[PDB]
Amino acid sequence: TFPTLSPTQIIQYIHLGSFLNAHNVDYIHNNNISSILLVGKDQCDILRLDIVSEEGHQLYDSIPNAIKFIIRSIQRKEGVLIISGTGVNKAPAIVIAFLMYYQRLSFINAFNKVQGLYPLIDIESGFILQLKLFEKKLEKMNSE
Repeated sequence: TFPTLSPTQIIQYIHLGSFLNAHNVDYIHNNNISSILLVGKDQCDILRLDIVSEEGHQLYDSIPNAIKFIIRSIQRKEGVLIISGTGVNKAPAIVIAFLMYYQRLSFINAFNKVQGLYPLIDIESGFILQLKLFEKKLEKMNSE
């Protein structure tokens, strides 16, 4: 029951959390987090992604804006905290998309890496499907 009160560090500068543990202000302070990515307090850098359902392509469409806000934070050498309401579905899908790009992982390998750091992962299948669409998009953009 205590783990729910803290975000999880995924790789350096990248933290995965919920509306709940976003309130862990000391965690934020001690990990130098200055950005928050809301998937779904006016003292931080904030970006909201407007994802309201698992159908269609709202998650896919929001991928390049998310990666950008995230890399902007890595560039400052500061933490970004990525959160959805329960922290279990939408926020982890975004973190997966990011690592696919940033560490050239396939969908499944980026999934497994996050899963092994964050056992509560439970992403709706429409989101998994959109992540696979992103996988294909990256393949084409990245061909010799």
